[PDB]
Amino acid sequence: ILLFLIDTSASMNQRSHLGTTYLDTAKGAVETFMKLRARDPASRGDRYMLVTFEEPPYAIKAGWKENHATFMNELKNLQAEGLTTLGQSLRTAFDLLNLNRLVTGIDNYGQGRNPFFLEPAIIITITDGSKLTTTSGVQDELHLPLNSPLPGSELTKEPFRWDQRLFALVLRLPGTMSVESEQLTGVPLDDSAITPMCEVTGGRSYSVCSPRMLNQCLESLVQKVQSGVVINFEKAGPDPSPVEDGQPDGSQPWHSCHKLIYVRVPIGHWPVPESFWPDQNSPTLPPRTSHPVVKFSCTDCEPMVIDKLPFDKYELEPSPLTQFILERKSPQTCWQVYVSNSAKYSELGHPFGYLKASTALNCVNLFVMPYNYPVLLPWRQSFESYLKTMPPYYLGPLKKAVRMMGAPNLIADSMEYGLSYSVISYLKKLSQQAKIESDRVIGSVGKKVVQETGIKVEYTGFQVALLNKDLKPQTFRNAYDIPRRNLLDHLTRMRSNLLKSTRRFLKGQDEDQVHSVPIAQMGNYQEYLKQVPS
Amino acid sequence: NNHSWLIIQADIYFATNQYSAALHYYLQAGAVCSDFFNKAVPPDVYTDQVIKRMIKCCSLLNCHTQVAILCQFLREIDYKTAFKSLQEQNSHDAMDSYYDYIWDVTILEYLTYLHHKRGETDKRQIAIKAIGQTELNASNPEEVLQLAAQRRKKKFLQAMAKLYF
Repeated sequence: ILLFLIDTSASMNQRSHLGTTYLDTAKGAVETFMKLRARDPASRGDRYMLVTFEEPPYAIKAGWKENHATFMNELKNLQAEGLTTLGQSLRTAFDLLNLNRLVTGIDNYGQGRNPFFLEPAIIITITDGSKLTTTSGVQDELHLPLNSPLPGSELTKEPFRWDQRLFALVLRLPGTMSVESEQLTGVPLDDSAITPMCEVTGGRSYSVCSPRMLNQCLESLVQKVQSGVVINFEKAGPDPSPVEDGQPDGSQPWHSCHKLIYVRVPIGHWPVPESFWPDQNSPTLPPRTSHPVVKFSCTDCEPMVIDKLPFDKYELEPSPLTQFILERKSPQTCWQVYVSNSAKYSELGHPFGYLKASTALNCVNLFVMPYNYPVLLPWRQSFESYLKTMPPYYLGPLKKAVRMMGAPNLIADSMEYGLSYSVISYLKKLSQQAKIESDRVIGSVGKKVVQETGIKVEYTGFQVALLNKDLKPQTFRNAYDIPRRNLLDHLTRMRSNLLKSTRRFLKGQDEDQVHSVPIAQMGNYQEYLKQVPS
Repeated sequence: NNHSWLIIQADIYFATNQYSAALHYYLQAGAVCSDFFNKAVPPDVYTDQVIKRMIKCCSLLNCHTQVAILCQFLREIDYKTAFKSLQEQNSHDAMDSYYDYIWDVTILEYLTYLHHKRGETDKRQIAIKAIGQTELNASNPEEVLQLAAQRRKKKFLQAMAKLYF
């Protein structure tokens, strides 16, 4: 799923050095991105959406239940007229991407946080350089407005989601020559108000300066689409305890890269449950975070973990692997990882996995382990006392693995909270109704706005008409659509047309055809008694 | 031939609710300091306060496009008053004939949005054509935008001097 955000604002009317405006260059770049992505044999399941800088009823051009034909037709007729309302457009796009999330089961907020339930989405937000306006002045903060929150959105406290990356294109093409071609293989950043918003999600922001640089950035962007598993790392709290082959001193601490969870839907178990201590009676649930604040500690702690535990291959995208490569990729050794923010009743973090590398030393495998592996792996009334340290709802998925061996547990203590189940079906129904109402009025514009609003300065109610583009005057049916110049000739033409008594008469003077004239479409409505047997 | 005394006279006229004579004497001082606006006006003759007083004079004189053009002579363009003036519908300054003096992309974008909102396609097309110029692109190396801005300043100041007195 790819949602292209093209502003089509009035500031996108300035002409480049090639002769076309920035909007035409953006549309051409989108078309070349389409034809480049079509090369990879994986573009048979994705869906394209379009978002412009227009009113909430008119911002979306093609959303759910819209094929490629209507999407291309809407992107073709894009007009650059309006202000640069970036915040409202980003909010509308994020709400559109989060319409079918509370109904299928993604981010249920009650049963862990399953990383194998993915809904990838990439935003391009092709906008102008700077100087965004909000009908009052020029702002320099880019704060997303919060006026009408969706039902069930206060449990994340952030507009974007687990898998929602945000790339940006500014299209800073000069007007005279664009002769800046010193650095060949180098794509700098835009350094604008959208740069922090993009970096928070996990995607960079390109700075287009030349058509060659545009082609380079488009060819570099097609290689950044996969399953979205974005997790945040922190150096705390080990004081860079990497004393293995050298001495530490770094910027590879707050790594917020993605992870490629390739399927073999995705197959996996043992998710990151949450970051708080869930109580048995809690009417209000604390809001989750889109990026989990999980921290790693550099300790050997028996990296050899061999068992019949179901295996996972959530591949990690190499972005800050320099710190690992400095220590020879940690051969035959790993380092634990633990989620912060009160992972248990009374403690600060519980190691639930590690980041052991592969034998090929190519990337990090991201070995996800159970909540507390070094205890259950090595019954004398031990498991009954051990199952009290883990979160309650967490007994859900692990028991499935126990199904591979037997079934000692039951549904006696399989209860998260009596108040968490309530006020959940109503929120899901409200979200479904909102998604249906949004998908219903998605393409039907029905503007019907043509007036001059004649002010005084039949009274207080007059309004002069405006020039209608698609008027289609009926010359043979309506007599008012016949001007004075070609009146007598048109009169004789109408007379001859009425006195001819032909078959299948029409009221159009000369209606040649539409913009498209297909050969197969016209040849299908015919009959040819021939087969060419010879 | 003294810019200081002309500025003092213009300020005195502005204090007595005389805006036309204030603009007259302001343009007179501008023609005294710089030779008929052929060169850039000195920063001490036309300060921020003088340009703000010119904007105040042109605002109450039913000249809103002139206000929007004058809001670009400041060190920092005040878009609030420009958008407040361009929103009026009782201008007396040939709105469609002063769009060539605007070299700011934000003001032209706001003009295009206002013309599209009110269904004024004739002026909306003029605004878009003014945006699609090669001189102003908001991406030049600043050696071209400054020259075009100075040329438009000279042209607008000479037109305003031909208008008054």
